[PDB]
Amino acid sequence: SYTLPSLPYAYDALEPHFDKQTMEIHHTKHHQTYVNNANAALESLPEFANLPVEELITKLDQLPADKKTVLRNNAGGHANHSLFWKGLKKGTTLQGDLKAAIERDFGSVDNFKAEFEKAAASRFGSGWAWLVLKGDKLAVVSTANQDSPLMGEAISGASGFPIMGLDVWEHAYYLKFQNRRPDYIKEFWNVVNWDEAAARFAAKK
Amino acid sequence: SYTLPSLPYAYDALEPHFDKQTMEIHHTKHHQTYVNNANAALESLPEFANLPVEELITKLDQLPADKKTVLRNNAGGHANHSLFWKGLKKGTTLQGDLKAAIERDFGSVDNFKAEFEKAAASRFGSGWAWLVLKGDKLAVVSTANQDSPLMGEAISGASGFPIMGLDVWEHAYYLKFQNRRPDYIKEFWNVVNWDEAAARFAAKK
Ligand SMILES: [Mn+2]
Ligand SMILES: [Mn+2]
Repeated sequence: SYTLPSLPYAYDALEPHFDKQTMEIHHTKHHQTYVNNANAALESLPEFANLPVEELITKLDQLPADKKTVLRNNAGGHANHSLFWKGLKKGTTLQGDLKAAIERDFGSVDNFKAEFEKAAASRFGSGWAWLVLKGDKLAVVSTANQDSPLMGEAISGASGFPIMGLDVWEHAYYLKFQNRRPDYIKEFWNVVNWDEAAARFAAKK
Repeated sequence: SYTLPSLPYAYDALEPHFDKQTMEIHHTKHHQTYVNNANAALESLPEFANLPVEELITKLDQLPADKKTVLRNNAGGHANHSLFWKGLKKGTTLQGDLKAAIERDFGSVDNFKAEFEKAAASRFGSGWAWLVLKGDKLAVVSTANQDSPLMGEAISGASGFPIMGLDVWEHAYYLKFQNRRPDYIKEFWNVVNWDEAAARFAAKK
């Protein structure tokens, strides 16, 4: 069965950038609910119930048609938030191979940040902004709702291995930022965990 | 040229049910942005800028490819929010006819409420729940993002003339209700404008 993962830090660990009230609600209510809904949907499907969630979401086309959507949404949500929590940490520095890759692919760190900010800002409605690796190269893309690039292009409109991502559902920012998503996106730069992104970049799948 | 309509009441006129902080931000920031972005996109389309917004979103398939998404989203947003403001008011009572296409399609007020709450709660990500008039037949439907049943099935997954509707984008309910959308949905019952809904049940068109 899926379970809500413990966070790697306290709910106030990302202050003063992401707010503690949101962190706590986002984890204990939003994320918990994706877990609960996915488990409920997987009760009747013992062949799928047991796989890591990162695997289940690559196999959505194999599910019964009447289970496709509920698991796309909820196993997607469980996958994405699990990555998100581990992908946030204060005090990290972009450096090494990842940094060199960003500069190579976007020309500069500032162009990369610009391109991610725009992708994050223009995702209309609920969704995610991602840094993804595919074919030796970095790119920035966004997905709808809880879709992940790991689900493939047919389903998500995106593809590749996520290196890092930012939740742009309004629940992730409305308490402190209201409508000002670009402010929330700039604050992300203060808390994106570059050590974990590097580790994913080395691993590459 | 679209004009942001003024609200039919003060920001606090829906208290204690819908919060005044949200009424103000929702109108002066979110609605303002939709108007702006539809207006900007319509500047090169004097052919279409003349139509009422509610007629424009019926014609999305007649726009020039690179215009369809921007106007779907933003003309949809302007249309939906304009209806939303007029469709909110305290102190009204469902009665009279607005009960006359129901129980060949619903069977009681409480049944209809239960169907409406289902659609509102089940809408995954951003969108809207609607009471629509489909020829002869009320029905409950929901749409994604700023889609409207007025855009048709092919585009919105929905159809019918909107009688009334609830905004379930998180911005509409987060500051007061956070993740508790069902508590927000319960409150909508206390502010849904049955007089305006009844009047529309007359706009049949
Ligand atoms: Mn989230
Ligand atoms: Mn809204």
